[PDB]
Amino acid sequence: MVNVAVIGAAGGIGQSLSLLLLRELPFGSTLSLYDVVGAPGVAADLSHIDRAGITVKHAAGKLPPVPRDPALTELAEGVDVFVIVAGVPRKPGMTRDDLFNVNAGIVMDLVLTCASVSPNACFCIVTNPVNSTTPIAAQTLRKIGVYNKNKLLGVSLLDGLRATRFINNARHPLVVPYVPVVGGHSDVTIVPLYSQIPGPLPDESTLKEIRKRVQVAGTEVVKAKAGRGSATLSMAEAGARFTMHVVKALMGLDTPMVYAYVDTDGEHECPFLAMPVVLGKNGIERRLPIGPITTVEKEMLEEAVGVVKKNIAKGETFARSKL
Amino acid sequence: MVNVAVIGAAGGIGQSLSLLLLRELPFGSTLSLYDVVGAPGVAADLSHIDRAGITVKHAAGKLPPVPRDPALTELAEGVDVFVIVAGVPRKPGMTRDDLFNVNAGIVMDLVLTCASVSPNACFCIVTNPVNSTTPIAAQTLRKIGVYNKNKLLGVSLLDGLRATRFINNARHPLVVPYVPVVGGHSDVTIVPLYSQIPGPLPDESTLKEIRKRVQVAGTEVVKAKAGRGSATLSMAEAGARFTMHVVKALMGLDTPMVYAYVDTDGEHECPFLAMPVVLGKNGIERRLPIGPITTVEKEMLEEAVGVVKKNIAKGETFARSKL
Amino acid sequence: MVNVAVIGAAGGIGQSLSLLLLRELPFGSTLSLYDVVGAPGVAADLSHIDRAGITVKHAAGKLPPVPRDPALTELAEGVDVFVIVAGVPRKPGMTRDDLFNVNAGIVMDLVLTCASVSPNACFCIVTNPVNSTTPIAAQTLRKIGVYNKNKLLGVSLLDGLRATRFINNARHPLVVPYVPVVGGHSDVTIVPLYSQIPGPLPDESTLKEIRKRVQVAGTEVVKAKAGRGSATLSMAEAGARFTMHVVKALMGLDTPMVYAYVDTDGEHECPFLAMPVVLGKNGIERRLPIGPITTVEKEMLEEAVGVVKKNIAKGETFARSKL
Amino acid sequence: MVNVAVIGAAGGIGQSLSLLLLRELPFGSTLSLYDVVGAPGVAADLSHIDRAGITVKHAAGKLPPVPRDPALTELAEGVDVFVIVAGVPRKPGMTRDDLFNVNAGIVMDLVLTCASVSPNACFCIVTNPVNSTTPIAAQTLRKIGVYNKNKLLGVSLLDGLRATRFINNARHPLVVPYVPVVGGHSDVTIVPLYSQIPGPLPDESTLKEIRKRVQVAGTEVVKAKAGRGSATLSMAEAGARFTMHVVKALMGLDTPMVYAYVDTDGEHECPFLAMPVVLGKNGIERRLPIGPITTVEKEMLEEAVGVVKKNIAKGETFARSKL
Amino acid sequence: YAEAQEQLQRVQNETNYPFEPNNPYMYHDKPMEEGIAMLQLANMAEAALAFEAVCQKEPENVEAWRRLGTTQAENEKDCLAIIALNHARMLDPKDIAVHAALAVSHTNEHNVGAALQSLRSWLLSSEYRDCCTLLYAAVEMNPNDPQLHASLGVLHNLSHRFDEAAKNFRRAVELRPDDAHMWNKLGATLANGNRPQEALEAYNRALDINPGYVRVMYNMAVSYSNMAQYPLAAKHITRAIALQAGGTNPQGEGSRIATRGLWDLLRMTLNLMDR
Repeated sequence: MVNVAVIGAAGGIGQSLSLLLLRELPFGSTLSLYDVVGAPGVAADLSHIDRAGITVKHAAGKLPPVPRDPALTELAEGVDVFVIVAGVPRKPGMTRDDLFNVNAGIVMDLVLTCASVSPNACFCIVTNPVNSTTPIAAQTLRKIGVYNKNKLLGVSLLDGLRATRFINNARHPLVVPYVPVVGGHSDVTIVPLYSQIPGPLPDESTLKEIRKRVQVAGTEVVKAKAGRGSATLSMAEAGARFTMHVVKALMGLDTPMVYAYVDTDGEHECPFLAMPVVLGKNGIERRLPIGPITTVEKEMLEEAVGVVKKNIAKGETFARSKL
Repeated sequence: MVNVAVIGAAGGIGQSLSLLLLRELPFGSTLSLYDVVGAPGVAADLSHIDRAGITVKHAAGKLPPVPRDPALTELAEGVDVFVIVAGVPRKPGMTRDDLFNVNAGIVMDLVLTCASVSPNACFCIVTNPVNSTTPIAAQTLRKIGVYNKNKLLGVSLLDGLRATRFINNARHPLVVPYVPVVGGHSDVTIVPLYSQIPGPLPDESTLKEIRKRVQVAGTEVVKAKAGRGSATLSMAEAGARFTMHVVKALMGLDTPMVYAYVDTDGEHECPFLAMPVVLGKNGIERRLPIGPITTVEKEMLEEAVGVVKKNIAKGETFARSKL
Repeated sequence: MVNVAVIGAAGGIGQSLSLLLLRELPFGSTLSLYDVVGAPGVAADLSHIDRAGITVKHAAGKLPPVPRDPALTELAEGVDVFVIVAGVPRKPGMTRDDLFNVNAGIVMDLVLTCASVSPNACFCIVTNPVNSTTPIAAQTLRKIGVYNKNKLLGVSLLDGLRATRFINNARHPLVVPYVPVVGGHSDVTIVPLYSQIPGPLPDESTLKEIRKRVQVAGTEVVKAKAGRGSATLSMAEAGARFTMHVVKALMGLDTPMVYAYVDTDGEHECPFLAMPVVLGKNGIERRLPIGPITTVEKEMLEEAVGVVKKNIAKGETFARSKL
Repeated sequence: MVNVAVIGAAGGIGQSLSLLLLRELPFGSTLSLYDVVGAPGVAADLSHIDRAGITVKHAAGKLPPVPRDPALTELAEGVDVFVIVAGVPRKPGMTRDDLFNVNAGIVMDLVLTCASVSPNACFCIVTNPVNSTTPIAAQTLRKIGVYNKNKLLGVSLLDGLRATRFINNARHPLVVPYVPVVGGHSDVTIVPLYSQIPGPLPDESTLKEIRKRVQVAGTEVVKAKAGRGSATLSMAEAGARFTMHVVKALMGLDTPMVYAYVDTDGEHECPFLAMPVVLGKNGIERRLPIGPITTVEKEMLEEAVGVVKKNIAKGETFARSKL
Repeated sequence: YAEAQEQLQRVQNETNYPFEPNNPYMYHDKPMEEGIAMLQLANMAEAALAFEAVCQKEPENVEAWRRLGTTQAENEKDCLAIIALNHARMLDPKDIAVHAALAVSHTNEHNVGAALQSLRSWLLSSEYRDCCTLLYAAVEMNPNDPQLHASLGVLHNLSHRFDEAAKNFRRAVELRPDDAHMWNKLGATLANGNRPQEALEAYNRALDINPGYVRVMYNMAVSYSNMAQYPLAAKHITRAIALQAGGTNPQGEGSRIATRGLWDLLRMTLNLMDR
């Protein structure tokens, strides 16, 4: 039995994520939708589906988002997995780094409210930036006195999905399940490991072009959308797949191997990285080493650590200003 | 290999339907997308999930709607299944009489340009006024000269998904896969045949209450949404599933029995009704009799057929009016 | 976590059953094997198939078969589901008395030995003389003193398979997943129900011919194989599916409704009969009534009731001879 | 569409493989059975299964074998895939010199009879001496004047299944789907490739033990069964999976990557080796290179190459003394 | 010809055995004496033609039928046989030679089947279990019997028992070391059993009884092709083709579908030689 809950299931991501997640949850499961506005409508949409063994429960929580919303405290009484999705549109007439300042407080107070009563629950972060909000969530958890490095995962499966599709188009009719991607989840902080999969790889120039194409990925969709919104039909897929993996590992029906932005715990010079791990009945079980690395790929995974160090420092110096 | 095309895949229901469709199509497909506004943005957002073996095509919109759009014709090449989902939100603003004039005129333009390039293709109509839009589509097809009676269907599954969910919630340990619902799709044109399912059916008062609930449940979503929108997610799975059946009946790997708003060639005096059929490679193969009906449901069936008579009469009155 | 143990997995029936079972069991399960001869060879051969989580364990008995074999009591610790397959082929006739007697003795010994260790288990008898072997198992369980009427399920599904196959062959292209069958499992003791399925049933004389064929199809197989052997591949399919149903009912992943030879408490006059039931987390949870039938089926039901009365009367008639 | 013919489906590697293929074959595809004895007894057994859309055809033969049996000449019309599984078992008997001759006397006839009526048909060899018997089939095809190197494969997936079962037990924090295997099908010929899998490996002192146990595998099963048979249950599973792969590739619903035992076609000398290839609509499409090789595996590869050269020579000249 | 006209389809209406053209032997005066004399002092190719010529006159010539089948076995032609020997057996079922020579012809085509019945008929004048049982019969009685002692090897060869077949031949070989036939059997078992080099010498000596036993030198070619020296096989099969037939204006070839067998070997040889 599980009680997976989606926090912020009324935006452009929660609506599709809930629909994808409902159709694949096992028998005798439970959903829990929450948002400041629009929660009853989404609860009414999903209550008219013939799936047997799924129970839908919802709660909405006042306008002027109050600090610590009494409604959210009630919908936290047995939840086993928390999916943090509640963010904010970028106001496409606005740009720059004026997104970090506003989403950080939302992440802090939502995480604090959820974890104040259900400490033994995995937390998945979907809001951007992930590598700057995951240390914020870690600081928030450490503030209240309860923490567990195993049950704290940051979703980064989108880059792996994007890289897997890009190489299958250049090696038809030969396909591969997945492609290893490490580093971070922002611009130049990601590095694909194309030299760890079976099959004869193409020449160097095409590989470099593909590597660069994966890096500049979050901006082509915006350009194709004419400055009206960001990609939301693939983030929902990635989040649903990651949540399914976590739930299956928790129930005991699988022991998958994933790539998640997690704490290295002294296995690397950086305090947070996208190392490959294996899940289990208690979250992360082992932290596999990265392995052999091509010479040309060494400089990329030396600029990535440099930039992610600054990102983590900026994200972690924000906690001292608040609290 | 098949070619599924979605017309109007940019609204609230078009995106979810496309996302659900590009997860179950058989290996080898040419899923297409088209809308006047928002086509390229949604096009370059699904072409990032790997799903090896599927090619995504799309067209571009134009100025404020122009009849017989040149871009639609180009995408209207060899295609087996056409899904018509474009339209206008139904319940927001009420105006039941006015809204028909808003939606019908769209269909009258969509079918004409979509056809005449792919005459031998199915038409799964999804627009909300199902009762009075299939006759319009039939009248439009008659004018061109191709009216294959076995290749024109009106989706209706939704009112069974509701009946199945409601019944299984009472009789608890017992679960029935599907429940027959006949009549139409309007408020009073829907009657469920609860006497054709196996099990200890409940009392007559509870049965009457459940029958009333399925005839009014389409307004609960609007009342919970404060009239801003309507049911989007629940209707996004009723169609995307039903269309799949057609493919599994057209590609030659299944022969299922479905309920659809079909043309009654003979049988009842009513030209159109929701009666069980058997799909096949060429379309409709066998049209089973309705079957035994208890005494109580006979009056409901008579009232439903009386109302759908006037509904069809109105349907074949705007088509005659044209301008 | 399940520990399905099969007894007698070395003959014609059981070698295929183990192979079919060890390709669908849930992750983390555990299989078991036991037979007088060939069990080590079956275990050492089935352990070379890649299936993570599934573990294979086996034990072998002594050639001079001793009642209450020590090697079996070691395999009876922490077992959930016991399925009995052991038997002595068919022989080229030789009258049914001796074959029935030896089968009854084997069933008595195996059931006593298995139930003397783990009481709160489930027994899923498969031996061919079901109508008389099932009451034997019930009487032995009562003699032990841990009898529970909700955990004893004589497998009766091959009749449903045959009836569905015949209906699908004679009513193309209509497909019905299952067809209710009542009575016992022998010659005339079977009574299929053809009036409780959706569809225009073909005729009356042809329907009676189909009834006769489904009644006497057992002898057809043994006549096709000259005069040696029995139906092995077909009978191995009806056991694996039933075992899967029971396992997924116990594990909480489903609550299916099936037809099985049960220990009806009240309702029908027969002490033992095959009527529809629903399997919960603790075996049978609710017993459904037979439902309305036709008079022509009513006469067959009365004759089947008489034959069932005779069979079980004799079954506890000779079982008391041990005391 | 798609017709599969199992030749010799009356043994232990027969009926079981047929049963496995029955419940996994795509809808709308037939299945053919042939054997000199017991074929009607299997046809009358597999026709009582509720699977829809599958039809069974069978043929028998005179107990004294006769070249070019008339029944095969008629049953082999319209067949798309042939599974040559007949022949004497892997019984120890006398040394390998006589078993190879006995099976060569059988394959020569059962290929000559089948290839005369249906030339364009895939062939799957699952017999004995698969290093010696594949060149015999190639020579038999070359005689009649029709031979396509892209439609002749040797089913050597059992070694891969065994290899990806021992590394998942000693190294069991992780699970991997498959491991590369090269060489052939013999004792000192199979070469596992453990240097092309994700994750760290144990010390070299254990890897050599794993490789030796992979090579010497069937002898332990033979010893466990004394002398009354061999391993058949674990070999029918690999054949069914390979046949399903070939069927899916032929239909067009997959382009999988399989290793098999196929012609090298002037790429690595020793023109019959087990190297990875990719299937397709018209059989083999691309032959991939072996890949990087550890310096400890080159010696094993060269010894295997020499042994396979000798075996190829011995098998490509099986003639007769006439007398 | 005047009246010598057809007679070919006339004798063919029941006996499907083709007679082929270019058989001038048939009308010199009486070809029987030259046909029978050709065996001792010449080859065994035109002897079959003379036997056919003397046989076509009337179907009551038991000697012609019992000798034509035996002659059409040496020159690799084991497809024109079988039917002729069956027709000869129809004329007389108590004959000893036709039954004995009919088993060597049903084992080359791997017919099994009627071979056991023919062996049983020869001796009296599960199928395998019954046949082997009655076969034992004179397990010792008439030990010095050449034919009975040699029949054991033929019984073993149809059950892949090349181990004891050679063993009983070894006693049968030395009992009557005059006829080449018994010696050829001695070779075959050896070849058909990972033992090539131990029989080739016999293949040479056998040739001194009658230089022409196409079967022995064909087996030589097979054995050496299986024993390295992949060429040589060609430089024996080429002369095999020549000595097989064609010395009398291709003998009036006609169909010659069976001859294919030989020609086939050439290919499998050339190919393995990359040619």
